[PDB]
Amino acid sequence: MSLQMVTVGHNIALIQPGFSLMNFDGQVFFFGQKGWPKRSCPTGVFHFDIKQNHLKLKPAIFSKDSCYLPPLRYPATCSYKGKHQYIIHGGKTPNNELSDKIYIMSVACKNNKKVTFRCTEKDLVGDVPEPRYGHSIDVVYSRGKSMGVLFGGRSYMPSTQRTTEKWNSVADCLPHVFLIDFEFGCATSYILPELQDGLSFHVSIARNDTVYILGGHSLASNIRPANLYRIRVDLPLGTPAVNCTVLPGGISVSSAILTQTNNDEFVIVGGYQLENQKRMVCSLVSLGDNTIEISEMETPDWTSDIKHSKIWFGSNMGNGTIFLGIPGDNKQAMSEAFYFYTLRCS
Amino acid sequence: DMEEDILEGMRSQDLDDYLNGPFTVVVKESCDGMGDVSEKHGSGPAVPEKAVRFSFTVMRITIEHGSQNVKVFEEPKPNSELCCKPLCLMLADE
Ligand SMILES: [Ca+2]
Repeated sequence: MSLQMVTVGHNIALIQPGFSLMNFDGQVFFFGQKGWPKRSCPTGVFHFDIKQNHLKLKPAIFSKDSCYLPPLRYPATCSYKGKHQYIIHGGKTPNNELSDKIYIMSVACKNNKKVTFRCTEKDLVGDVPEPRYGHSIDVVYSRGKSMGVLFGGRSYMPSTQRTTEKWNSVADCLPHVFLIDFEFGCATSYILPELQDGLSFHVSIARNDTVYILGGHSLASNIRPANLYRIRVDLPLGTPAVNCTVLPGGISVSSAILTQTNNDEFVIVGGYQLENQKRMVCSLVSLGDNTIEISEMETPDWTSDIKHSKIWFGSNMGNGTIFLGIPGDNKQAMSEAFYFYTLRCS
Repeated sequence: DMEEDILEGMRSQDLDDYLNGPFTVVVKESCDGMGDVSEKHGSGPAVPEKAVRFSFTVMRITIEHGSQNVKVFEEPKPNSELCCKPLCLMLADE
């Protein structure tokens, strides 16, 4: 609950709504820049180093045998610590297309204060999910075997119901659950009768056998449902099995940012309460063996700029620190279009 | 909108005034910025506000009579201002 302003160097413009903040051994990295890969930094990723609250953005080159990736503006990113590597899937390219590749991101050499990523890609077979954004991906382990879950987000109309008077329209994806295998690219979709409507911009917490899909926004009904789920799964040697329960005590939350404060203890910082106005109070979630508890926290003090703004956005840096962003007011006509803050939980 | 001009075109090359197609229509395509458009009276420089349009131009129209192509329309002042029809307008930066 300690708000701190941060200042940005000369390449301030590469921050857009919908970035991605990777974490590698206490170090931070930026992803999802603006435009295309430039002449200066050919890859797109960056060093997000903050010292004395004046950040810089130094580039970071790739390996010899990587696969150069387009900057994805709203992907689903999960921390798969089984080495250490991030998983990117789907997204939204600069041409407003929706890619359908799984991007695996890991370090190959870090020395002389210069890193070298080794981004390779992976394709899915079986029940390939249609390309989308606003969704979330998570990995779970069971019986000594690993498996990745994937819940639906939102996407465009298919190639039949799409005419050019409404070419850029969107519709919520079908609310199945996908089980994806990072070893061989196998995906088998399962339809759940306890799951009714599509969901988008939710928060997903995993503890080793379950995914707590809390919040999320509904487009077809234009409401925010307060039904926190729990997808308790199981992985035998033969066929896998999924299960879900509906629990009480959820909150109407969408596009909030989730980060890790302690061991198995997480925090939720403001997304949107209704579509027009904002969400200010923050929530604390503590996990258990089989229980789930949410709880309010002490509402960290905001600047009057945050209390007067209409939107904001951001991600977490991993060390219990949220990096957010406020659009500067064009009525003052003297702004860099994006003021920033950092949020230390500790 | 250019009805009588295409009829006078095929009269001037001495075809029939009634003739089915197909005409081939060669159409120029162009999109470029428009700089500033701010109408800020005075006070202080409100903001930039750069806009940009998407436009086209019916450059020429040809037809064939069995064997040979013939040019029934040619637009005389190609990069003019009167003949650059607007198609899309947006108040977005280029
Ligand atoms: Ca020009």
